[PDB]
Amino acid sequence: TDATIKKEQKLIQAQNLVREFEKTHTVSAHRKAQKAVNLVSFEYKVKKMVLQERIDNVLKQGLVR
Amino acid sequence: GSRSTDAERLKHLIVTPSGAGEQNMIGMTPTVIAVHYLDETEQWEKFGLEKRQGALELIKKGYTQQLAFRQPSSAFAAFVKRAPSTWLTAYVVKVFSLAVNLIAIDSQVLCGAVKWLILEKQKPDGVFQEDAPVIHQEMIGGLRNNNEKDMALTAFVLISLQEAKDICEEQVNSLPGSITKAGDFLEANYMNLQRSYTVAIAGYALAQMGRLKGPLLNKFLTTAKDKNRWEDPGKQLYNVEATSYALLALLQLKDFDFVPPVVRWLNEQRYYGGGYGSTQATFMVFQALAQYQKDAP
Repeated sequence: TDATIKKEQKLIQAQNLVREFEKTHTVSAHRKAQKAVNLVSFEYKVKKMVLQERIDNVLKQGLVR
Repeated sequence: GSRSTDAERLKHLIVTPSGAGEQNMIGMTPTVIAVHYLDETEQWEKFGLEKRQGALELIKKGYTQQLAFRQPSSAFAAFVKRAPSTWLTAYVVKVFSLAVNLIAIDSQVLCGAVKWLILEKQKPDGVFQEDAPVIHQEMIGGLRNNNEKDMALTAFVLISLQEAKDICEEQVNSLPGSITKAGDFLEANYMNLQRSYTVAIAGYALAQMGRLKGPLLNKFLTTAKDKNRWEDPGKQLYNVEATSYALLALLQLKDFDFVPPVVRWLNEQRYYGGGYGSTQATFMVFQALAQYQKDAP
């Protein structure tokens, strides 16, 4: 069940970095947030989609450096 | 550091993927790696930040089209009823692993392929076997050679497994032991190697697991010609590919004393990828140089 903690942490990491992509719109941040999201377990299949969808949206807005 | 390879030399790498199971990956390779390389060396402002989104769409498009070739087993082949290729399934693993930074990539797709290779295609001694060679033999680079095939292929598949490890750790239980059994086979046979290409590729595989040392490291390093390249009589392209694997191994070793003549030889090849038969050289040279630009003091 350290494996519950891992999965829980991947989720926070992804939440945190996606929130931060939304803040800077950089290629650097995009890369962090996209990997983080792809790392989240199908266990959270739902919040994974919402974060991915959130990423795609920052991409629609456009990147800046 | 050395100067980054100029973005302008890379424009032609932004390519539509088309064709079937294999050729869709031939199309996906250059754009995947060109975005990887440009992102790392930060050339997007001075080249076209907005062309990046266009490349991202093309990559998304290759990924998507590639899923139309995913078999029930999680393996890949040119066509859904073709017997699945060990090399191709491992190569899709390699490319998608690098694309996790770029687009939505489904773990179950990627780890599913990983799991299938381990479960279906690994021998008890740790060798990986190809039971259904790809149609596009020009796309497998220096593996097309017939000698030292179990070592070249095993190192190739092992490299994919090592690049999928972070992504697949929690869902593929078999992965760490599969990595070790493959390492074991490579280590036991490394000293008998004759081909520079196999030495470079198995050397990168071994180094990633800290197994390239002692007499094996000495073998690796002294196979270089003039301390700057790994080459065999054959096509130049296999040598740019082998030298790029060897540079990744050096980087893994943090042997930054050996690195700069190897980077200078590659840069002086003016090899900008793309074209018939270029898949492995294109992916590997830009993976290697991006790693170099990321790592080297």
